[PDB]
Amino acid sequence: PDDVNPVTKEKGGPRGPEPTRYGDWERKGRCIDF
Amino acid sequence: QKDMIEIPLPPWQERTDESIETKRARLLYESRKRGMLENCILLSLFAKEHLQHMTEKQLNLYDRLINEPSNDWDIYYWATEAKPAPEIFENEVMALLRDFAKNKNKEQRLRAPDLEYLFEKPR
Amino acid sequence: AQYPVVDHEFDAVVVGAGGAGLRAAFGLSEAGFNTACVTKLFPTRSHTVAAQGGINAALGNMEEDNWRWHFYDTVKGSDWLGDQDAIHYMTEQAPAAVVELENYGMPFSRTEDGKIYQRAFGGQSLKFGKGGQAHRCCCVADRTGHSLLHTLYGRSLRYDTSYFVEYFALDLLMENGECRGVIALCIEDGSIHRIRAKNTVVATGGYGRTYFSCTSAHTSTGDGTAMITRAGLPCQDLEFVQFHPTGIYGAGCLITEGCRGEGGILINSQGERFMERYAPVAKDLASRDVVSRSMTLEIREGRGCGPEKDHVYLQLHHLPPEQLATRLPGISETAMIFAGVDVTKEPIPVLPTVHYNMGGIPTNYKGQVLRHVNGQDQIVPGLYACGEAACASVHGANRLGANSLLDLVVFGRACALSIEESCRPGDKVPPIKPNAGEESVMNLDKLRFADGSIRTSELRLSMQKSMQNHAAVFRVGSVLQEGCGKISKLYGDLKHLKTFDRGMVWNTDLVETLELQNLMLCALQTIYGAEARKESRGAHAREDYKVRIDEYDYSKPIQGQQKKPFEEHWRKHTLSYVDVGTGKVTLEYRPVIDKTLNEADCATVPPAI
Ligand SMILES: Cc1cc2nc3c(=O)[nH]c(=O)nc-3n(C[C@H](O)[C@H](O)[C@H](O)COP(=O)(O)OP(=O)(O)OC[C@H]3O[C@@H](n4cnc5c(N)ncnc54)[C@H](O)[C@@H]3O)c2cc1C
Ligand SMILES: [Cl-]
Ligand SMILES: [K+]
Repeated sequence: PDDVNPVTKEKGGPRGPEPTRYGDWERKGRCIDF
Repeated sequence: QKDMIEIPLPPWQERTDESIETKRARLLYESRKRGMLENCILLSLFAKEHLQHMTEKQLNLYDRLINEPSNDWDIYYWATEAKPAPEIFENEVMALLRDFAKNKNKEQRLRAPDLEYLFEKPR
Repeated sequence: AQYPVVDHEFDAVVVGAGGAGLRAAFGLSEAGFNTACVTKLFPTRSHTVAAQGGINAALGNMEEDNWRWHFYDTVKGSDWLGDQDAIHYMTEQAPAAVVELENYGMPFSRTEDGKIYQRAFGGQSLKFGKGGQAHRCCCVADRTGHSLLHTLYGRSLRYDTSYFVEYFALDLLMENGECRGVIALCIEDGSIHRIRAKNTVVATGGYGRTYFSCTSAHTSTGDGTAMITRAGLPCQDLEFVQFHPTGIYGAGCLITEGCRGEGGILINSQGERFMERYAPVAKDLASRDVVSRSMTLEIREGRGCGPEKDHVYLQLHHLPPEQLATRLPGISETAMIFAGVDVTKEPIPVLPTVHYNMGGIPTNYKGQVLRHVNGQDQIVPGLYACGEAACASVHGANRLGANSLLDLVVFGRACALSIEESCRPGDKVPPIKPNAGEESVMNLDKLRFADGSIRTSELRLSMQKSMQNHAAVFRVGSVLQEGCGKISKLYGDLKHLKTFDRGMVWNTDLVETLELQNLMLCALQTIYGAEARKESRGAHAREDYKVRIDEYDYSKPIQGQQKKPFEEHWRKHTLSYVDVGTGKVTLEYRPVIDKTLNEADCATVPPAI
């Protein structure tokens, strides 16, 4: 639960909203990769 | 952070073999040359404001703050309020860096400073 | 002054301690080679640490996959400037590479059933583009790059890798066409170290800081690229530079296209939503390079924003703040930290920003550095390159997202394997002449005492602005030619440099001036290569030459076409050279490798349109 995404059950993955939800890879509004 | 627990790196050591001028010069390099632009900008600007004016005690606290953590992102998140710093980093220099990062006067922090501030007087 | 010179002997020396260099150094040391790793940074400060995203491998954990489909995506993304033998090698190795990294201790995120979790990314597809989205992108929490560095650095120490930390490599030690090591500066104390080795691996990263706006750390100064140039060796495809349209002005921090997906719009100095005039349907969600070119036209015609009218605005403040806070958590904070902007009432200043250097030191798929002699490829004995500094070329004219951590580990390992297969630990290390490296020290001394009329800061900014204004996304003959003149003029200005710090203990002034020399060599080759290439391919697109110029017209059946001779098409790699003394740039070309490693295993993908 601590490190398990409640929706996808991914463990140990990115925190907060899905980083690829817009097609790039974002954190805090920053584009990390595309 | 499993890799970081099962694979510990050589520990950071406070240095006692450096003059204050040498320590300031090293921390200048190590502030400007970070692994992502965010800390290159914030730490190069913070260093410009402080290194040449800090006490040796302050320099050693700053040294630990920016050089002990393996991950630049941990420093960036401690400074921008996304994470709380370990107790070892809870001191006046961390307080200065956290307040600085908040940018309460809405300044532009878009570039590392040119080095002339070290050498020429502003005319 | 006098320069204390210290000699060392190793089996192998790796210049760079990012993902590529660490993988090569760890690989060599694990194989028994007495290995040095020279790095101007503590290893986890390498730009690899900035990678919070992922790494592609066709593990097939979320659906049935095939690494050959990853091969296909990468070839297509490269716009058939990619060398298919290297792309074959990289995509076939990626599944094992990622599982090996997990075994080394990288805690890749996991599915509920224990497999490495994978995301769709980079436009990757199943069934050779016919079967929908592939899920290949693997990650470690929000710190894949850091985890890679920490794991490989830590593991390398268990095998006694020798690190030269905060040492600045100045040049290769070449003798009679072979690399015999590197000469480097100890930044802490000013001593000069000649590190002799039978094999040298250059893994020094990119050269983004040639431009005014880039996503790179301020360490990305093309130093290994420049060492290659100073050896009279070619660089390759340096004009192929990948940009994102909306980086914060000056800082280069990329703002996600999600801001525009939520309704953010680009505005010029007249308050106009100008993308409606360039992309009437897609508007602010047009393709990257369309947006970047549109912004540039606005700026060129005098509708740029700010006191220098040199950027545009990303406007979010017409959006409900609840929407920004809920859908784009963190954008307000990021904009405040760097631009001092409150996104609920002020726009973000933005401009097109360099993110990746597809070009670099040409290699084969084994990581061996290539020269081009009598129109033939030929390996340079004792010399290897890998990572973003290299051009293998797995990315060709356009890198796919999450392939740029993959090429580090694949080709870092390939360099080590190639050395392991051709050499043994303890082989005789070739000697060097007693004055070897003298010219590097002479150059260092000239910069240390430079007392001319142009400060490092001034020349650097002029280079960066000139590259931003002439060699960025918007490319057309007259502007490229103007830029070529400007960069050549600035190269001549290196002879007029002014520095201030005359000491040799932690002389950052001197280091950043060496970095500027290196950047300028990279800039020259980038802009002259771009001016010469009269076509559009991947990230290089010209307003006067909008078509990809291949050996056939691949928009039409090939049966009955006459093939264009090599000299009359552009599906070929640019090779660039600089006469360091005069600044003269020379360009040559070498073929793209279309053959794979084994046609039965992985068929060549013919160019398509
Ligand atoms: C902000 C950002 C985010 C990214 N995110 C992703 C992502 O999520 N996924 C992905 O696939 N790709 C990503 N990329 C691309 C990828 O991270 C880089 O291409 C890759 O990390 C480069 O690794 P490298 O080992 O080639 O070089 P670097 O990591 O840049 O390391 C270069 C090394 O060379 C050394 N060096 C340089 N010059 C000298 C010198 N003169 N003397 C001695 N040593 C020297 C440096 O000290 C350093 O150790 C990202 C890139 C950036 C800029
Ligand atoms: Cl459109
Ligand atoms: K490259």
